[PDB]
Amino acid sequence: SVGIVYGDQYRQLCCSSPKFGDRYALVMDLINAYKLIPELSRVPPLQWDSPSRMYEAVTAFHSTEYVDALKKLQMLHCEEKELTADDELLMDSFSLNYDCPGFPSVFDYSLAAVQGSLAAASALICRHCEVVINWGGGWHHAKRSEASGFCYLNDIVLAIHRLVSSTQTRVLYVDLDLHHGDGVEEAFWYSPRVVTFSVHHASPGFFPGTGTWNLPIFLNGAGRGRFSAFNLPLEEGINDLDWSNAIGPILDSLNIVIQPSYVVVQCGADCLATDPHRIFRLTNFYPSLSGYLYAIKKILSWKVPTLILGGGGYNFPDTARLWTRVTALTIEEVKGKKMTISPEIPEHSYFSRYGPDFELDIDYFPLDSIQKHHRRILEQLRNYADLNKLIYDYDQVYQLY
Ligand SMILES: COc1ccc(C(=O)NO)cc1NC(=O)Cc1ccccc1
Ligand SMILES: [K+]
Ligand SMILES: [K+]
Ligand SMILES: [Zn+2]
Repeated sequence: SVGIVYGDQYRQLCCSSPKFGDRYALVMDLINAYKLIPELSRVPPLQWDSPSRMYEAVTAFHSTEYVDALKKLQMLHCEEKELTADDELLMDSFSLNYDCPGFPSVFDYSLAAVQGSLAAASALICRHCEVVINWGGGWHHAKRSEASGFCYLNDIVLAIHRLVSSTQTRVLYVDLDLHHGDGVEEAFWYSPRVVTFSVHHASPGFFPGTGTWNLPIFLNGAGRGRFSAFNLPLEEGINDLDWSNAIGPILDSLNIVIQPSYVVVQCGADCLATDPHRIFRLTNFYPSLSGYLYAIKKILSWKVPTLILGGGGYNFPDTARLWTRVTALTIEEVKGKKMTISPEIPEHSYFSRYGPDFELDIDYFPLDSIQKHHRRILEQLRNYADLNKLIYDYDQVYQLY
């Protein structure tokens, strides 16, 4: 089946942060309004037998002292008085500040995404589902002992760790967010079994700053993980077609060479033309074909067990519009059953948020650099396969580009 993570408590926690507000409710309620929920298997978030088991899972990646600090931050924000100077210094030491502030539910909110994405990986491993979706997950910036970019716990890293250890097992991670997937890339920098690939904007001063030239050179992993971290940085303004042609051949070549056992996809919606970032010009159109739907369709055509996660996306109704179409397309590709979605938003709880026109399309009217990157990336893929003693014909792959 196609699985999707939701639940009453899960919904409440995912809607409890100051930055993402009620976005998750819009997404799941638009999916429901389009009558997709009967087609999907509900995957319940993971819960644990004890505090010690919870810590054992989360500290598979994060440090005990960082988890302690994040939980203390929640407790301090549930009291009336301000932080002490010593507690401020403590939170500063883990970057629990500025763009990663405290709020009354910060630990439960962050933990919930881990619970959902771990539960999703388990549903793939036991073969209950062929694909699982978690629109509450996808927080790719968090590090072992550091919050970053409103990411406090890295649910992606923990989900991937569960997949690679279920065994040889290899995972391909594809990061479609506007931003570089630095936290996931870093966690697996020395690991050849998890190949990471992020496409993103990069430019001087733009967050988080990595995933680009370091004549400077491209770092790409280390140790036995050399050549296992891939990046495609793109200039602002790119449309659906140029973005699709940029990543399409890379995706096909990665699958041919790596032969992954699982694929994990981060589908942050901040590349939409209507995102307040206003950097890329992608759409959710489905006849121009949305770069997002082009990529998901290609990935799903591989017939490899796949985890689809959320991420960025700061125009909440347009993020719901996109993720509803990704959800419908996943059902259609996996089940071979046609999903017909009306071009008009159906009546439901949040109908008023899709004014003034109430349509499913977003409200938008629409290379020598990329050829150079393709040559660079093809040579890196060759070096990866040589180092890891992997089989493949340079011809079938070269001709993809
Ligand atoms: C440090 O800033 C960020 C770090 C990570 C991400 C992200 O999406 N990562 O994948 C995004 C931002 N930036 C913003 O949220 C900017 C913004 C957008 C809408 C309304 C107000 C401000
Ligand atoms: K990305
Ligand atoms: K790696
Ligand atoms: Zn982002």
